[PDB]
Amino acid sequence: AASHSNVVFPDMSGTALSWVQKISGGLGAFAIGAILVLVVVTCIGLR
Amino acid sequence: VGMSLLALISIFASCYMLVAARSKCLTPYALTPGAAVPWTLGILCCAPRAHA
Repeated sequence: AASHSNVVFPDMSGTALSWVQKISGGLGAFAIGAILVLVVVTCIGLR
Repeated sequence: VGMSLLALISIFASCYMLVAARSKCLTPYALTPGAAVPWTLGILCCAPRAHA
């Protein structure tokens, strides 16, 4: 019989989670940069 | 309660200064003219929250 509680979900900093962390962060920064660019664009249009 | 009350008062004071600075720096630009340097000098100087 198995001698381990059947817990399979990995933990952050793992290779599998690190890669999604890497990809997720890059997209978030890209989205954040777009947000900042749009905010500045709408900004300079108002005042 | 004392620490929380002090924390709020400083926040309220800080918010109070920010609005006052907005009034002092926004009134001169907006007396006769509508002209506020479209966020080039609206950010560095004071609150650019003027509608314009």
